[PDB]
Amino acid sequence: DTEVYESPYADPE
Amino acid sequence: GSPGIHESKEWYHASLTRAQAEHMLMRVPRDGAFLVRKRNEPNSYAISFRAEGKIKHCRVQQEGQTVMLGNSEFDSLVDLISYYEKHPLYRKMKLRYPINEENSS
Repeated sequence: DTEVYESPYADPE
Repeated sequence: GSPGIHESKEWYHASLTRAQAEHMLMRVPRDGAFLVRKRNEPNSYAISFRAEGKIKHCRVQQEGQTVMLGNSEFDSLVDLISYYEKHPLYRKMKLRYPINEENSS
C-alpha cells in the first residue's frame, strides 16, 4: 500500500 | 570507492519525501528509477528501484553505526545501493539515471 513493507533490496541482480 | 558511497548516487537516505518519492520513482516513465527515503515505521527506511518488467521495494533497518536490510548488514543504505550501481546490469539501470518520460524523452 503507501506505508508498510519488510524486506527491500538485499542482493545484486 | 570499490563499492559506491562517493562515486555512487543513491546515498540520499536522510530527509526527502516518503511513499510519494518511491511511488514517483516506481511509476516513472523510464526504468532505473532508484531512491531511498524515510518510512512511517521506526528503524524502517526503504529503497525505490524500478527494473524492466520487475519492481519491488520494502523497509531497511537503520542503526546509528551500521544500517541493515532484510537479509544482510550494510554501512549506511548507500552501501548496498552503491553495490547496485556498481553491479546493476538492468540495461539503463546504474543508480545514475533520471526518469525520462516516453512522451518528452
